Amino acid sequence: SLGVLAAAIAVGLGALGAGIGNGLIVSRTIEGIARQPELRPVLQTTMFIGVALVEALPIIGVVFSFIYLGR
Amino acid sequence: SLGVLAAAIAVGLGALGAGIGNGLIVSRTIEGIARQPELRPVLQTTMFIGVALVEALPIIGVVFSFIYLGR
Amino acid sequence: SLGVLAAAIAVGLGALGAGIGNGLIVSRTIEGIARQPELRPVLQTTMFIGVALVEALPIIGVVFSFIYLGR
Amino acid sequence: SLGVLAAAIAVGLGALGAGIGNGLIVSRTIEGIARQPELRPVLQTTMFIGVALVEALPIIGVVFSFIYLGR
Amino acid sequence: SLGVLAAAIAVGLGALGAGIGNGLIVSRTIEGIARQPELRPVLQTTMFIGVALVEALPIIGVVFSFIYLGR
Amino acid sequence: SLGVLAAAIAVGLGALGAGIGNGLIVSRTIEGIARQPELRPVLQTTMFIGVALVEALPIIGVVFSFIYLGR
Amino acid sequence: SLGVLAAAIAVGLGALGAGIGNGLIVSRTIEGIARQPELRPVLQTTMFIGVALVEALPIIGVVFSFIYLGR
Amino acid sequence: SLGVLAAAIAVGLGALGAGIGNGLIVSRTIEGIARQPELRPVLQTTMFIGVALVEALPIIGVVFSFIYLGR
Amino acid sequence: SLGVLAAAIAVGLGALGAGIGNGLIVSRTIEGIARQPELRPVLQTTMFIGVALVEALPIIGVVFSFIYLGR
Amino acid sequence: SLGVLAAAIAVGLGALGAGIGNGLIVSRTIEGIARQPELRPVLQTTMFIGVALVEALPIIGVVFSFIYLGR
Amino acid sequence: SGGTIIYQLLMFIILLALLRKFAWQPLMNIMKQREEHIANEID
Amino acid sequence: SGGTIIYQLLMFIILLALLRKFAWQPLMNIMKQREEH
Amino acid sequence: PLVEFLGLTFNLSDMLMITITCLIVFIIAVAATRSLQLRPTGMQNFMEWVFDFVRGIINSTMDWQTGGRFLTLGVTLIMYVFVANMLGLPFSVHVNGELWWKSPTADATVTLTLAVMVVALTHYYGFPLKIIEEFANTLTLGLRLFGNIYAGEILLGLLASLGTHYGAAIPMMVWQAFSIFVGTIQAFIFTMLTMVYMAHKVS
Repeated sequence: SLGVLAAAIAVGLGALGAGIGNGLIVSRTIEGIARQPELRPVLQTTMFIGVALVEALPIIGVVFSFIYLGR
Repeated sequence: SLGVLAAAIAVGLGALGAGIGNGLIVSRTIEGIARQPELRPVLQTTMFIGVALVEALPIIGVVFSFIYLGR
Repeated sequence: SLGVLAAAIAVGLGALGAGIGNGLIVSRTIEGIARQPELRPVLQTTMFIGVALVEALPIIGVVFSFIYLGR
Repeated sequence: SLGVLAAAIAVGLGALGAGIGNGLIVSRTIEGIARQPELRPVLQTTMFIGVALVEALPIIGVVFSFIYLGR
Repeated sequence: SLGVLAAAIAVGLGALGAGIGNGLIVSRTIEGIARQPELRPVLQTTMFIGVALVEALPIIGVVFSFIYLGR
Repeated sequence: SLGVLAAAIAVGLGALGAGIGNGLIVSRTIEGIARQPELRPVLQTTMFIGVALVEALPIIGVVFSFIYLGR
Repeated sequence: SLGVLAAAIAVGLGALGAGIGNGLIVSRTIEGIARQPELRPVLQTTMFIGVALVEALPIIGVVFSFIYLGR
Repeated sequence: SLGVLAAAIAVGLGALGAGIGNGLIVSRTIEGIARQPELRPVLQTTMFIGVALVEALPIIGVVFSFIYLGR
Repeated sequence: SLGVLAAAIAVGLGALGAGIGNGLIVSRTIEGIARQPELRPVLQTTMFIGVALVEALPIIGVVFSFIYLGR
Repeated sequence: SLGVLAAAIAVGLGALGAGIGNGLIVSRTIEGIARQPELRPVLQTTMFIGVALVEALPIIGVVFSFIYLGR
Repeated sequence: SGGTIIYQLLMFIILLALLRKFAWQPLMNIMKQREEHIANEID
Repeated sequence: SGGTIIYQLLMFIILLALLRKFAWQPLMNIMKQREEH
Repeated sequence: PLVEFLGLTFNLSDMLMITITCLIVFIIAVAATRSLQLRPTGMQNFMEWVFDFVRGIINSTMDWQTGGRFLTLGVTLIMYVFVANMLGLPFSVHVNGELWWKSPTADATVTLTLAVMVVALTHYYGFPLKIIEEFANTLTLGLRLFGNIYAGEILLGLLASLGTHYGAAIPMMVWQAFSIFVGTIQAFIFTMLTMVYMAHKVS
């Protein structure tokens, strides 16, 4: 009964956290490449490393949402 | 019963996260193109891939809300 | 029974996300046209494609809240 | 019976998102006014079309809230 | 029934949105007076019409809160 | 009964919104009189009218919470 | 019955709003006395009247929480 | 019988407010000691009294949560 | 029955807090290495140090959520 | 039954507050050691006492979470 | 016998194979850089 | 919980002293010898 | 997956994992420290690199004269926590009993007693608000390492069961590379925060 609501709020708060974190890091890397345009590959590689390290815990939230849906 | 409330709270939190994150990215890239307007294609490709990430985690949030509505 | 409250939280969270996103975008473009005044058309075109780009997922959240209200 | 709660939270979330978005755009458009006076008409025209953008979704929200209260 | 807490959560979210928006715009009027204290009339008149804009949708929300409390 | 929950919620969100708005206006006037201290009385007086303006509506929410506690 | 968590949501939202606003005020007053140290007494006196002005409304929220708990 | 939920939301919201307030104060004071080192003791004392304020409201929140769980 | 969405809000708020903290840290690291490329090894080192510190206390919420699902 | 959810919101809000506070502190000390890299220990010790504060109030929250769990 | 043991151990082995194709070139060059640096510091 | 805490505390003290004596006080001696060299 | 204890007092499987990680750390230490060579190569340069890395961390936190003592505690602490985090990933076997040989750090009692052992050492070498901050940093260090290993252990296990029961190689591959990353980052933050509190109480 409550498992589908549990699953949904878990994946929703994971989406909110990943969206805010990715928005912050991508916005600062595009103002960084707007500040110095010859630093673009280093900035975007560290940005993708940041995408992985802000979406670490929402992705585990997604599979725990599948656990919550299964129960 | 609770499945429609689940699907809608998943879509709502994904929309709020995508809205804040994409607002940060698009806002900083138009102020970056306000600083140096000769960097239009680089800023547009980087904002498009950043928005692709910030949207694409609530995209799988939305399709998980569809399979929540099915249950 | 809960479908109306579901559609309500969906439209409301999509509205809050679109409000914060469009606030960020229009705020930074208004300081951008406050800085370089002759960049107004490029900044407005990128601002409107950003506004549509950030309200893409809230309006599909609204048109999914309609079938949430139905189902 | 919960349609009144549904409509009320729809109006409230629309008001909160519209308040944050209008606060951002009005706040740094008066920053743009305070930095230089001569661009007051173009800053105010972009201001009011930004008010239209950040309030439009909110307006839709309150109309759909009356639809929800009618349900 | 629960229309009383419906009306109250409408009042509360309208108060939160109006508080954040008014705080942002009047704070940056202070920052603009600190940058340049000789445009206080135009800064305060654009401040008060921005206050009207941010306050408008919560006042509409609170009069609908009155129509929500009754039902 | 649940009107106690209504009134408390209105009181709480009014306090949260007034706290964030008053924090923004006072913090930016600290910075404003910190950079140019010879201007201090006029910007602190318009800070106080901004304070009354940002906490006008949470006091209205307090009065409506008395109404809701009475109901 | 539910007056105890009514009292508690009142105290909790008042504490959250007081924490955010007071953190903003104190953070701006220490960066103000950091960038120019000679105005420490002036900035501390206006900081203390600002924090009294912020926490005026959560303290009456706490005494309203007392009369909610008594209900 | 909801006093445990009462005390726990009170402690949780007080912890969230104290965390954000302390984060703002400590972050701006390490930026203050970073831009100039020679008055780190002047910065630290005002930082600790700000931490004392922004936690002294959630400390009385925690004590009131104890008397909530007692009832 | 209630422990499932208990565990779900626990892991969801943990994911939200870790996403915001990771976003702030990583965004400031990449803008700092955008300021100068000569210190990107020490800034990546303290980046991963910071990511561990902000992803540490939400994961104790994750494992405590598993404890909550156990009971 | 509800003590599980009480412990869960307590640890979730404590995790959110500690994540945002630690994120702010370590973010601004990244930019602090990026502006002036010879100030690494004097930034680092103040960073760790700030981490101690912003964790130590959610740490006593999560210590209280187990007695919330038992009841 | 359980099935998870050989399954995740086989994918740990193929993950070490991918990390061998990807990763023996950086860290051996870091160790060679340290060795050549300290050899130039000694000789 | 369990009661392994005194077990691995005493085993960590034993392992620490044993390791240091049998491996790394000689490694620190090699480091100090090449620093003086 | 229950707590399999042959003796009522203490967990048997945790003691087995502590013994196997102590023996593997001791044999890699004596394999890296076989003989004396003034020109470093092979694994002795790796052990000297870890040794100077720990030393660098000590030099970041404190004066070299005060913190020179801690170097041989710190290097065995970082290598011990390093191998203790990476043991849970390859095998994690399930037997017909409750559970056997997962990893030591996934047990909460192991990590909390290792953290309180760290803080007992930095009290040994070295007013209510200070002591509640002390107990706060003990339990947040132990819960830090315990949670950030135990969540990954459960996820890897879940992935293993999803694969075996019914195509899903690359999600657990990406997670397992991220998990050895989490293991080395948690070992480094554990020994670095250890040296931070050591420097805070010594000088």
